[PDB]
Amino acid sequence: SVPWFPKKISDLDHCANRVLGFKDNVYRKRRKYFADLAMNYKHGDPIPKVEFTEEEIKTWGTVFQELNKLYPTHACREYLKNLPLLSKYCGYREDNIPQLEDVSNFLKERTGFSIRPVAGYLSPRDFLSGLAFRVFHCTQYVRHSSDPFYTPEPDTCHELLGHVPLLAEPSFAQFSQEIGLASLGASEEAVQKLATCYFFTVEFGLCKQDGQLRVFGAGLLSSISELKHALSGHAKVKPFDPKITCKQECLITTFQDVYFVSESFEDAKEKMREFTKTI
Ligand SMILES: CCn1c(=O)[nH]c(=O)c2c1nc(Cc1cn3c(n1)CCCC3)n2CC1CCC1
Ligand SMILES: [Fe+3]
Repeated sequence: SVPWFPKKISDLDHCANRVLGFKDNVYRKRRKYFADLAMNYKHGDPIPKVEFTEEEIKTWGTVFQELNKLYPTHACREYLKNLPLLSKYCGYREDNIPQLEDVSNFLKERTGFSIRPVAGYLSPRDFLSGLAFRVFHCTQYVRHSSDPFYTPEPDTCHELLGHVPLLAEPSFAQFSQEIGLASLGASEEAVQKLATCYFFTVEFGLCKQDGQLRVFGAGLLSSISELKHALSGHAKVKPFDPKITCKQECLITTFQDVYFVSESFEDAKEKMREFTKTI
């Protein structure tokens, strides 16, 4: 039988709370403040605005300044076009952490996408289900200040700088939504291939633009070291093709062993369409 899946945008209430400086208990207190905020959030709520600490803003600022040096030569065209929009409209500054609420309202206007806070990792099914309603489950906390440039888990710096500028792009938002739509009620096996295709496009994808390799994966756009690595000569690069890409292991603790190149967002979407027919 078909497993449960959300039928309307507020149905994400019943799956977004199904969550699946590490010896710093002060940081842990701060982290669970953020966790409770997301757990208590219900669809329709304004996303709670947070007063980030001076330490957190400094971390964001250290991440922001270094990444902005790399984006002109590394990030895809669409990313470069929307990032200034977010600076004008959502307060993307070195000295200010944008609020999820403001970014959510900006995205609703540009592509209909919206943000919902999440405490931690959901199942691939639950996480991809939000995309079907143009809802991106986003973390709200800031990484630990001892290491601004590496984080084991994604934080709001990764969401705001990695994911958000592409969610503002209609062609990308369509692609993302169709990943989630295909996932709704699909088999566990089918969810796992869709999540892997998501991983190697939304999170770690490359694209070719005017003969040049550029990055659009959010996990690259928020990682100073892997961003440079991906466009270096050290990187194994293969064409995006869902039937092989879905067989690739998604690495979490290291650099990816391979990065997949899409011809364009429209082309990755068409390839996804053919692939979901067969699954
Ligand atoms: C499709 C896989 N997947 C999943 O199965 N359940 C999730 O909940 C999830 C997720 N993928 C993300 C987004 C994500 C994960 N990573 C990055 N972005 C960039 C750095 C590498 C790891 N999430 C939600 C966030 C996890 C904290 C909430
Ligand atoms: Fe991500």
